[PDB]
Amino acid sequence: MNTVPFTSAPIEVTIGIDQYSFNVKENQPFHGIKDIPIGHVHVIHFQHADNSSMRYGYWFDCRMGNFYIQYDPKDGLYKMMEERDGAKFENIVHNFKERQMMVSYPKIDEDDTWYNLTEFVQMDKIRKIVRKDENQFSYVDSSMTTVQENELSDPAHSLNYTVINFKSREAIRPGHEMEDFLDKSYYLNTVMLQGIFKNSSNYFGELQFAFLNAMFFGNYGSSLQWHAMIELICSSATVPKHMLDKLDEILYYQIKTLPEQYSDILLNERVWNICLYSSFQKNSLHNTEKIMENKYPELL
Amino acid sequence: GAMNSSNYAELFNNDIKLFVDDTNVYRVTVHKTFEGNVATKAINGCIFTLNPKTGHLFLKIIHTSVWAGQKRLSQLAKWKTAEEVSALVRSLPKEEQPKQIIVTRKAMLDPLEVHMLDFPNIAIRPTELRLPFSAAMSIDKLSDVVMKATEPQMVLFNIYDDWLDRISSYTAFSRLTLLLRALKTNEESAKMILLSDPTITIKSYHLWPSFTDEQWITIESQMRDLILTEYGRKYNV
Ligand SMILES: NS(=O)(=O)c1ccc(Cl)s1
Ligand SMILES: NS(=O)(=O)c1ccc(Cl)s1
Repeated sequence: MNTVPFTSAPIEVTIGIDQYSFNVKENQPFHGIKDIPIGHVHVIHFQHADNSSMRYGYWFDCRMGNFYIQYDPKDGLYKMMEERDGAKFENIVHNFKERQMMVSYPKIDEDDTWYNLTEFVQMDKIRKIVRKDENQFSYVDSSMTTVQENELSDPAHSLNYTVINFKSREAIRPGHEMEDFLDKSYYLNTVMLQGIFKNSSNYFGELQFAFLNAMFFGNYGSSLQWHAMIELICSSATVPKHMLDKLDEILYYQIKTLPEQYSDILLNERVWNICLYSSFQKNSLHNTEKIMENKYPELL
Repeated sequence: GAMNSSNYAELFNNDIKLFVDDTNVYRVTVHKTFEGNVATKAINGCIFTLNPKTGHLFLKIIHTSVWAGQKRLSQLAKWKTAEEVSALVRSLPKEEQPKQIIVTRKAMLDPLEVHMLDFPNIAIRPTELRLPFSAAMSIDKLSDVVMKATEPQMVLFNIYDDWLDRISSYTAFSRLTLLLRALKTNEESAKMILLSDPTITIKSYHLWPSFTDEQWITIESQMRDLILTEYGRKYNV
């Protein structure tokens, strides 16, 4: 179990750590988060009390270095940083842990929620989507745009998701216009999976990362991406049985974890009804359809 | 975006454009089978692609053989239309290719947009106008060439005959749409109006009769009355 210590908490802020969150008051004696499960990526995120504009946050993996949070009063935010002095990082952390100034990552032993949401998410792939190579952690916020959003404005601050476009020459073979537009299996299997993603694990990993960004930061571009990657599978007549089964699981836990009160904005009515009720895979997502129908029957 | 009454004059500016109507591509007769079930028999069809400024009509004939062994024919017909229009554009010299294609039905938008991905500068648009191009089969010479075809074939027409020598394209289009609307609302009366007088003939190289300017005013009036007539017969007004 690892630790993300904080130099201080100078401004009131709600702090998220994965699917958990807690309030820290202005100048409260808070010095970080302990007992973070090794083995998974994590995200630590922030919404200032005085200005809920800009949720922002950091994807990281404690195996890849020692990371601490320190407020910057010039840029006005909690910044993640890397300490390369291993010994010195251990002394300060041990002090705060002896003084019980850290909250404990609150994992229930029965609970596989986080694993289920990040099963295919890997820090190395995050860093290709979020370009900032001098850091081992990846900053994201509400307002960052995607490469496709910039095609339809700063390239360094963008989310480099894989562009999916159903009415594109990539998606459509000359001479199979009708076939490829009404059945997207070519685009899914040859272009995206074999061509770009190499395997279904990288594809699912981008999909989960897109969903997490959308739900934790309210990033619209991420939401677009998540819906696009779902629709591309659901709109393909030929999908490996193991992807469909895994997809059903992935979506089920995403829907389970979504705040009920954010459903209105985070869930695309057209995409979901199409996916569950009209598409080639309309009968292949049993778990997802059941939770969707019992939890959000309004949307449908 | 969409085409409607506000931007009507754009049809007659000098940016090449084509209307595409697919209402006659897939045509059937419905009938009873020996066992008392229902069956359709396809008949020849056509795509109606029209330059509204010049009157040039590119009539692609759809021979019933293209449906042989296909399923979901109404859906295939929109994709076949789109394929034929894209083949037409590619066959035209660059300076003759349209800058816009306006489809008369919104279901044609995606099929044409996909077939035309190679032509990103060609704008594919819908229209809010209720145009009567479905009545093109009421034009006897066009109907005749469609039903006689034994193979896929493209026939070129000027649907304004020689009218542009005397009127503008805006007036030629308005005449054409009034004629087609009348033919669509009461084909028999419309044809009677057009051919009642044996002294006015259709030239071999034309589709409509050789009316003088004054006779066209009379014809146009009679067609308005017909549309108004039928409107009253329909709604009991
Ligand atoms: N980076 S360090 O100087 O070891 C450290 C300072 C404050 C932390 Cl929190 S961690
Ligand atoms: N702007 S929006 O479509 O409501 C939105 C959807 C998902 C977000 Cl995250 S923000």
